[PDB]
Amino acid sequence: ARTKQTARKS
Amino acid sequence: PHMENEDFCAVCLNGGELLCCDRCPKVFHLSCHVPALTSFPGGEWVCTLCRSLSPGLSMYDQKKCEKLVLSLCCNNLSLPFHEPVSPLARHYYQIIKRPMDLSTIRRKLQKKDPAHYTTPEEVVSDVRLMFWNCAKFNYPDSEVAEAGRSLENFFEGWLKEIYPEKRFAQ
Ligand SMILES: [Zn+2]
Ligand SMILES: [Zn+2]
Repeated sequence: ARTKQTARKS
Repeated sequence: PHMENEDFCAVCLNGGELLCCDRCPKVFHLSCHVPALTSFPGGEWVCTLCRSLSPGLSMYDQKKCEKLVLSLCCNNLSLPFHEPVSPLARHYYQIIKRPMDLSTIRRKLQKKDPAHYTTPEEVVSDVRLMFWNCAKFNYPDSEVAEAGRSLENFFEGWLKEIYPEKRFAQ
């Protein structure tokens, strides 16, 4: 599967 | 970067570590998908919305009810109903004596739960309780009441599509 890593909101 | 997929979890709209659907652009936190995942799967993965179709629900009804509930969760109008109302909110729990939210509905889709759904009828009843509580507590002209009414219209559409052979009372 493909995984995406973005920044969480804060 | 996987730009063919969205950048925010379809359910909670936050970023982070996201699993990509291989048939639609949606992405999901492992725990936000319905049913939740405990690890990233190997090989191809298709989300519950893109999938084709004895305690607990039958496996037929389990897949349909998962599609119904995830459809609600991914609609952004559902965001006010994902979590229980803040126990600090004014008068809510004096007015609403049987609260219901989508995190509770998701938990009861699991046959390990002591209150697990055994029929689609019980699922639909809890969704309609959510809409009923929204209409009772919030003034009809408010933004939350309007989101509730619109999301209910979406939900009745999905019921006819996923369960055409069934009509759910009231
Ligand atoms: Zn999420
Ligand atoms: Zn998908």
